[PDB]
Amino acid sequence: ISILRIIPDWSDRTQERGMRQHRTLYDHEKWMHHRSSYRHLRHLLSSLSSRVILSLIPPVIAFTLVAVVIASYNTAVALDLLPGIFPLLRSSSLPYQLTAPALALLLVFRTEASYSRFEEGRKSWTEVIAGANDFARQIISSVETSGDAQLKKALLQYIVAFPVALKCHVIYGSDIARDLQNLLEVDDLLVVLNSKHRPGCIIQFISRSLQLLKLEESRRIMLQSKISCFHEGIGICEQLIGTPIPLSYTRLTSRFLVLWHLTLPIILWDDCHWIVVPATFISAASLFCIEQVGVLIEEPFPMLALDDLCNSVRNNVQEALASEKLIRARLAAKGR
Amino acid sequence: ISILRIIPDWSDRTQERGMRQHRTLYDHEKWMHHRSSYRHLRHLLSSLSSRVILSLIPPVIAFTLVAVVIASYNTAVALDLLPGIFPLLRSSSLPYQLTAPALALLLVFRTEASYSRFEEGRKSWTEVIAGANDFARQIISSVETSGDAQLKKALLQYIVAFPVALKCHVIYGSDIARDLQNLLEVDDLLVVLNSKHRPGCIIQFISRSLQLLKLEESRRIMLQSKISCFHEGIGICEQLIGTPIPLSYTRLTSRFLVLWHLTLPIILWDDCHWIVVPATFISAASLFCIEQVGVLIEEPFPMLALDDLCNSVRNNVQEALASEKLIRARLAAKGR
Amino acid sequence: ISILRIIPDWSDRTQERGMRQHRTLYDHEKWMHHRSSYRHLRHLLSSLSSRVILSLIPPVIAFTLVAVVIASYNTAVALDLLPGIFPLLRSSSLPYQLTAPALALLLVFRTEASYSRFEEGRKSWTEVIAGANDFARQIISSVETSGDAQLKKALLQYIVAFPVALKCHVIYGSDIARDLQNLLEVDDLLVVLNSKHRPGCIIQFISRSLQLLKLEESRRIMLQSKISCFHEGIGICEQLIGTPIPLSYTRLTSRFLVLWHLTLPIILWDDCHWIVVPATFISAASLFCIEQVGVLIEEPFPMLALDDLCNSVRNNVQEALASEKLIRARLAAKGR
Amino acid sequence: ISILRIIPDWSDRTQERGMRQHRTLYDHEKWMHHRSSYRHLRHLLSSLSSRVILSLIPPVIAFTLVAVVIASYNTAVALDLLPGIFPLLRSSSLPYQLTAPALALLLVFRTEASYSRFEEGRKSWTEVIAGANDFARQIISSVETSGDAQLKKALLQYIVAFPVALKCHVIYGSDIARDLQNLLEVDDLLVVLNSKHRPGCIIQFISRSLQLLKLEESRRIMLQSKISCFHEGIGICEQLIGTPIPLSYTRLTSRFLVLWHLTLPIILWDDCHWIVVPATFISAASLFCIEQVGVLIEEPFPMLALDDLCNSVRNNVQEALASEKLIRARLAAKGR
Amino acid sequence: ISILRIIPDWSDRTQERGMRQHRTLYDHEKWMHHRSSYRHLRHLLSSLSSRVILSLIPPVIAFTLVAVVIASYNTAVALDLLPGIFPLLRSSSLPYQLTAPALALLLVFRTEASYSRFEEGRKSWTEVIAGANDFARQIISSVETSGDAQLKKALLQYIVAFPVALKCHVIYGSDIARDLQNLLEVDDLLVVLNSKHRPGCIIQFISRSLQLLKLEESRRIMLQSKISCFHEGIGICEQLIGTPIPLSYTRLTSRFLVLWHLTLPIILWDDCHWIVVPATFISAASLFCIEQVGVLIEEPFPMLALDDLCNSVRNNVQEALASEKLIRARLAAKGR
Repeated sequence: ISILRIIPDWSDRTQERGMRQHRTLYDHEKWMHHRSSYRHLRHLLSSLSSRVILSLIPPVIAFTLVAVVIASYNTAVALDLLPGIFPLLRSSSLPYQLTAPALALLLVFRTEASYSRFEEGRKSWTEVIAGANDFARQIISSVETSGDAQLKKALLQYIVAFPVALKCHVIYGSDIARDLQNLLEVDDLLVVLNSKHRPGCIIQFISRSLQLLKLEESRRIMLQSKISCFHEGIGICEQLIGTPIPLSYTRLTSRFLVLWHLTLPIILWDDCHWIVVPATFISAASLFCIEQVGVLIEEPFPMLALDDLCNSVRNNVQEALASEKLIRARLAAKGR
Repeated sequence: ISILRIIPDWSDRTQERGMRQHRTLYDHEKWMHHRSSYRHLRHLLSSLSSRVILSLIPPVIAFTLVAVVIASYNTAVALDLLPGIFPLLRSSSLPYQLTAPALALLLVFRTEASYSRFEEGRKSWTEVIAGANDFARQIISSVETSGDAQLKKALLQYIVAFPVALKCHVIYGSDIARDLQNLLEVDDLLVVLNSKHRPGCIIQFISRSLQLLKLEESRRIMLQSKISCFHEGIGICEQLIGTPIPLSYTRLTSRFLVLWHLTLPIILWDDCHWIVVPATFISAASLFCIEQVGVLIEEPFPMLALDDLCNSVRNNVQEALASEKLIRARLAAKGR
Repeated sequence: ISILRIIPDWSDRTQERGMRQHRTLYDHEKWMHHRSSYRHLRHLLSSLSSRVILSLIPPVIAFTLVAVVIASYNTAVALDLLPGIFPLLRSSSLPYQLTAPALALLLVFRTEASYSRFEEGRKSWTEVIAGANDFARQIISSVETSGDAQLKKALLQYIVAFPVALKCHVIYGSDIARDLQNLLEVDDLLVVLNSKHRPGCIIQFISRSLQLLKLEESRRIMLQSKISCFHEGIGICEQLIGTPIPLSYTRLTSRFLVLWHLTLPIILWDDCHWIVVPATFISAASLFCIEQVGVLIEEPFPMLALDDLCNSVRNNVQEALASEKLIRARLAAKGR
Repeated sequence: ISILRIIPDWSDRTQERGMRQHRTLYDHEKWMHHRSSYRHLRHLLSSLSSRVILSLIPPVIAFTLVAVVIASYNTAVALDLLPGIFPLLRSSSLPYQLTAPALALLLVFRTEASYSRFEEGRKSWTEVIAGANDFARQIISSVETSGDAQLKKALLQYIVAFPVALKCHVIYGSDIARDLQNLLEVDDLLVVLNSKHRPGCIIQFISRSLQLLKLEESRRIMLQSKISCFHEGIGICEQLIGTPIPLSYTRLTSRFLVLWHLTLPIILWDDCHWIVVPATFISAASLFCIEQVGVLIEEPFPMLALDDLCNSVRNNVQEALASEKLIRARLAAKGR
Repeated sequence: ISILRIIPDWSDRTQERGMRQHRTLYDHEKWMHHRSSYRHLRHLLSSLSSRVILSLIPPVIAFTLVAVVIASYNTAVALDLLPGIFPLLRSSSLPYQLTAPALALLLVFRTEASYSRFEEGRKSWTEVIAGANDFARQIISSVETSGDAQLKKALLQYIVAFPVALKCHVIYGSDIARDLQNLLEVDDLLVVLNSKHRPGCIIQFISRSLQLLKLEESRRIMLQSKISCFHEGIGICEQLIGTPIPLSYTRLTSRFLVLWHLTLPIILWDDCHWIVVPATFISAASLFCIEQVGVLIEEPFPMLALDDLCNSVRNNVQEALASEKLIRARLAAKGR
């Protein structure tokens, strides 16, 4: 049997297969294609290849089968085939015209709640990447002692490694031992691997490196006040992945949807007979789609493009280390 | 009599029994189950085991009984059994089709107001746990004097004890003497027990420990500027548990709901006769459910999973104290 | 005449009498009663004792009298009593079915605007009370010189007096000379009384006390950076009480309501005859109630429970001063 | 001709005449009058004296004339006066019953967008006035040297002058040479007058005054960190007056309104004949009014009462300078 | 063929041609014209010259052609021209009257999501320009050594160059080598040109200039704490241009729109015959317009007027450098 727990398992397999897809940062050409006139034709032709439509098949099939049974029973009562003790399963649409606004508002507000979490995650990552950039810039400008060349090089290696370590902590199946192969030294990477909380371990490396630096006390206090950003980022990411939206607030939306779609063929039979099947199909493909988008967007980190966000910090620190000698030579030639 | 103050007392007993339920942080597998295709069937089969549906029985029963009396009186006036001086209790639906949007918007906005408080509580806890982590990291990195080993150990014990003490202050029936058994020393725990404001007492311990530390004045000022986070967290939690949403804003929603559900059988009699009973049942189970979710989510701390949030800080400080010697040995071998 | 400026004056007298009502912080038992099943019956039986319903009588009576005149004129044109030159005052409901959403959205958005101001006031007070707590804690921990015992005692007296002084500034009829009797000394209270801006005067006392303290310059700069919170709190409270929501944004809502309720009997006459009186009554009691809640919640400080918020700071500083000797004795016994 | 560019010019003249109206801060009595029962009668009787209703005449007259032409043509086709080749200009209301929600939501959301800008401006001013108060308080408490009496007096004169200078920069026709007559000295005011950016010039005065003050370096750094508030305030005000809401987002609302009101008589003719004129009148007076309120509130500074906000800072600094000797004498008598 | 990929390519060419349009800051006269009575006539006459209407032709033409085919087939089935096996393609409007609210809310919420990004971009730029102003003011006031005249002049040149460099990074086709011709020296501009991340390079110049300045350590730490604003601004701009709104959240809106507009002639045929063509035209020109505005506003930087925002900082630093001697001479004459 196709409906006997086969469609829902295939839907889940495909949905989890689509979660681990490579994302890239938008540049200007992608934005041109996004704003283009062909966008509507594109989105149409891209369905049956998207997570949201492929994960929507079970509900829509279930609610179309119910409408076919309602229709085939009301059609059996008329032009009667069965004993006259069975009534027509029909009703008035007036009760559901006074409640449609409530269901519409509840679905749209739940989707907005989910988008809020998406935005929170994006901002948290924005502040982490900005802070890693600013800390690395300050370390390059501040650390000047010839005797602390070795520790500075290590100190800039642990900053670039922090966004990667945090990205491996919030993404289900990633290998931190492969992403940090070329960043950390062989002996420092084993200390990170033995730790249960890898980003916490890299923070401890950075904090201990800043103590052994022969800086003035004022400058050391200034430098070590930038670590608080990494703590805040770790916190926000852990809470966004640990603490979902209220389950009451979500089961409400689910229960209301199922009840509305079960009795919708009964209120619509009186005016459109046998047209309730496509009406139920369209209602189930629209209202359930709105809920599904919100469910997918809610743990936000699988759809954020963190690899290019980490690569940006890596590239920026490499560029800043390469451009040091030219800038120092240009600023040395001021009045001489 | 089942309706004579029996259902509302059983509903309250069950509702308060469900408030004190153990919550856990979501990991990745829980998120897989949450996003799955079987979610709708699950939420259906989980009803009659949830707070929101079990606390919804009194209103829905009350408003279905009213509809049965309206119906059984209108049915008595037709095919008359009674003197002809009694009129039919019927009306037009047109007045309620111009006001449905207002009730829908008012209910959904009240629920969003409640979710705002839920989010405020979650963020407050996020900042408290992040700050406890950051303070503990800085104390481990900064305190280096051999003569202050004893006070440092105590200083890290009062940081881990702060989130627990704050969690026992915002949760109705918890024993702080059992949660802090293995964290604080026997003599320091009695000073916390005799205090009316336990988190305030632990803050006073931390502040006094930071004065007796033989630190430089700049470093002491840097360290003691991290205590402000704990004050802010205490404040926000106390205000969220002390100051609810305006009672005007809540009694409005309640009064409007009761009035709409009392007269709903009268406006719906003219088109659906005797179908007003199930219509009233569905309207009362949907509109009252939306309000109930909002009432439950509004004091937010019973549904936040604070035990795993405190355990995280405990584990992190233990891991950081265990990994100190390896990190110091690795950073010592830079140029030697 | 009852309607000749008698009902509106009694309504105003009662409304202003209900503004000055004692509020208490919610504890856990109050929250139990709030979430209970009996809440709906309670809110019903509590009407005719609430500000919002007693201040709603004039509009609802005015709009019910209009409907009675419309009805008694349409009933006079039919079964004619009058010359045939007078037409029936009836219309179509179709124009008002395309505009109902706009009025619903405008009323609900105005109420949300008002709740935003309520939340702003609550947060402002949260930050003021948290800052007073944190400043007092730091003064207790930092000030250690035996020669500055007298000034420290005064310095902690002006912190506790600040929330009270600010509460008397934002509450219409309060006596600051009675609330500060037991807090300030007899000579310092006369300097506060002669000032036009009392919270500003207490801030000047705190700032001058921090200069005469024989502290190190770093520690004095740290201590006097906490006064900025009190300035910010004063600012926000003054702006919330001085600058209301745009009068355009409010007169719009009022004008739209009055116009909709004047012509509502004319559009509803064609389907429900003489049932327009109760329909007008219900519409005026619902739509006007939504607006009234928003008007009451808008200057937010009369409904915030500031006395218990100030008493909290008083109690906390007393408890911290009493627990000093035990904490110092416990921390002295670390390695000796 | 009254309609030939006469009504729109008179409307603009009156609208710009009403922009430059004196505003005062609300005290408690004004709040009593605002919350009163007579408010609805007041707002009614105040129309034909308000900006929003007087600037609404052109659109409402234009759309009522269109409805009169539609009606007088449909009435000419019936009881025919003209050749039978002209059809009746009638339609079905069903298309506009599925789109009314969209127009309602778009208008209300645009008005909320405008109120957001109003709130941004109010908060920006709140932070500027609070910061000017806090800077002035700190300068009074900190500057103690007898040799810097002359510069301190000037330093407090430039703080009070800053809110006035910023208010003259964001208000169209104000004279800064008259508002600063009694605040600045005759020679310092000419340097401000010759500058293109007056608030920027006063900031440069304050910054240069803080360098010539014989303060300790820590205290000078603390004092000059308060200037950043004035920069932030200048920025926010300039951006709010320079960068309006997207013109796409505004022309959409305008175009949709004009199209809906042009064809509204055609869809409403089929049920109400000749009643489309008042229906069009009411729709144009309600929907256009909602848009107009939003247009007026959008550059927010003409309706904020900045003169009383500046006068507050002036009064507070005068009061603090007058109360210095009493506070110093009271604090001197602590143990002596 | 006009419809064979000709209209969509011309629409895209025109749309991208309109993206690169010069924007200016609003002054007071522009605000007068914006609030004027003639605004509605203006917006009407300005269509067929706007991006949003010219990019709306393909969808509206496509959905009007569908309605013409539906109409010309239903008209062929009636007054039959074809074999009687073909049914009438008609339906009931009742299913779409219960779903209209959902589509309205989804479109308006997506447009609000886009406006949120517009506001984020505006605020980010506000903070960058304010910070550049404040840093430049502090450098002018602080740097006093005669031997560091040459480096100060350069230091003020790199601050003014930062907003320009950031503007060339977020705007598709701009020449940074032409915008910085008169700002930077010939040798310093080549170091900026060779860099992949130009704003990052200018930040490295500023940081290295602040190290070679013979300042006190406290003052150097104060000055170099202002660079963090430029990092935060770079971050926010890069994330706003790299990370768009969820594609699920956007393809949902597109798919729902296309499905609603394809079947709209079928539900509207039963009451308005052949009037479905203009109804489809109006629905497609309104609902698609709302979506298009949101798509255009979403990457926010092409419609922000950044050239006048950079020119403001340039002018302000020139004015502050010119007014230094007058202010110093005025403040020198205090007691002498």
